[PDB]
Amino acid sequence: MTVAYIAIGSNLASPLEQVNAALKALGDIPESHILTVSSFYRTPPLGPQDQPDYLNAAVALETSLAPEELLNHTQRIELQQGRVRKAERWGPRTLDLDIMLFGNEVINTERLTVPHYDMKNRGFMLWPLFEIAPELVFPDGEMLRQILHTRAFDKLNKW
Ligand SMILES: Nc1ncnc2c1ncn2[C@@H]1O[C@H](COP(=O)(O)CP(=O)(O)OP(=O)(O)O)[C@@H](O)[C@H]1O
Ligand SMILES: Nc1nc2nc(SCc3ccc(F)cc3)[nH]c2c(=O)[nH]1
Ligand SMILES: [Ca+2]
Ligand SMILES: [Ca+2]
Ligand SMILES: [Cl-]
Ligand SMILES: [Cl-]
Ligand code: NA
Ligand code: NA
Repeated sequence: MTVAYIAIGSNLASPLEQVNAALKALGDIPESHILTVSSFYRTPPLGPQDQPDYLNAAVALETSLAPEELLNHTQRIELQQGRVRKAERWGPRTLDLDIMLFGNEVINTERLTVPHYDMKNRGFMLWPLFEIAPELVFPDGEMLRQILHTRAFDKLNKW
């Protein structure tokens, strides 16, 4: 068993309803238990800005699944919640489930790259992560508290 940390995002189709449904669905992942859920946060879109604000959260998920098996399940949940791929890079979506961390694992497979490649630059990932895991240390030894103390991230407001 290991603890995975998953980022949640939604900016379409009633984000509060999409995230609450995703949390129920994450509890149905086999060989896995939710440990902790962050507050929900209403965040301005990074990347393309011509889209609605996001509801962002994070979840701690204790699992004995393999990393890619966990990825199968989060992809499934997205697809089952009406996630449709458009050609636009970084367009709006009903649900996004990003594996931020999988224990202390460092993975760069075809389908899966962990830690999430850009999470240490995203307040919408790190603030909810700190709320559920203040003592977190990344695979490379960097402390989550230290990143947030040192680096400028806009203030996050709750939903
Ligand atoms: N840590 C991870 N969590 C989830 N998917 C990941 C992943 N690392 C790689 N992937 C791969 O990422 C592919 C594209 O996912 P998308 O959701 O469209 C990117 P996004 O989440 O919009 O951008 P971002 O990764 O910059 O946040 C997935 O099909 C999956 O194979
Ligand atoms: N607030 C908010 N904005 C979001 N933009 C995306 S697309 C990826 C992306 C692209 C460039 C960048 F610099 C940061 C994130 N996903 C988001 C999310 O979950 N929340
Ligand atoms: Ca994402
Ligand atoms: Ca994603
Ligand atoms: Cl899309
Ligand atoms: Cl979508
Ligand atoms: Na479960
Ligand atoms: Na656009």
